[PDB]
Amino acid sequence: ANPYERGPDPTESSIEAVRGPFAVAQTTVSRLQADGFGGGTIYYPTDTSQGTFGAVAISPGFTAGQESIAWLGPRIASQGFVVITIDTITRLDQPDSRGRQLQAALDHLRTNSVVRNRIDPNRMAVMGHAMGGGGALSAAANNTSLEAAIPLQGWHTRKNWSSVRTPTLVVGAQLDTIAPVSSHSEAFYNSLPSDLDKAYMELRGASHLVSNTPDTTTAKYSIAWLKRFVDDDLRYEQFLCPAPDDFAISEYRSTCPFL
Ligand SMILES: [Mg+2]
Repeated sequence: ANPYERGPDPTESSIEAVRGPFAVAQTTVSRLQADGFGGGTIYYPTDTSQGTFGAVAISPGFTAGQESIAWLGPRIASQGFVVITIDTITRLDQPDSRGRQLQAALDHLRTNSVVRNRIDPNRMAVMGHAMGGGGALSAAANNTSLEAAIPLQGWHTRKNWSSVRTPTLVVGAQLDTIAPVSSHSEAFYNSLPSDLDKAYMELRGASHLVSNTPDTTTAKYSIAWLKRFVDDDLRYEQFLCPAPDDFAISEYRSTCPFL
């Protein structure tokens, strides 16, 4: 019996839902209260009766604020996660810095009075959009204990991610002209270790800014990935292996079976 399983058995509809089975509450971390990042919003399940939850930190991209990623916070948290959407120290911070700030945001959750008793501090993940996705890769590349990483239209000057030991879902936008997949997302997938649990999901017809408003394909497979690897929840492998056949996906490849 997997002690980290939360919520009822999933369906495609349940992972597409704008809100999952867990009611969510939120608390704000001010910039003055945030050591090593720019503040943020923490979304968490109020129901404690099934146990503690894994934690996820999400970074926006260059010049962007929390607003651009906020919709991910409650949508993911309501599936059974404590999720912090961050602001960065400055709007101009580059990817390695954003990765360090993602780690700082996770470290913050460990002692946050509102959520300390709701998180399993051993089970943590990182996500981000654009330079924030490069940040998520960098955070994993500097911390092999992270359980999942999800760069969304990630941008980074570093193309070699052989240091990453964290299961990673690389989400590309087919028509991205800012972080084009051929030189960013797909290059990242290809240099992640060949034996890592990993996947590349390309969003058909999508531009760079697909992640800045609700996108059901992004949410449903981000949720499945976090469930599968932050919770070791084998009930979600069905959505990842074999490749999704959604029309909204133009390309997909993975190191399935994860088991
Ligand atoms: Mg289908």
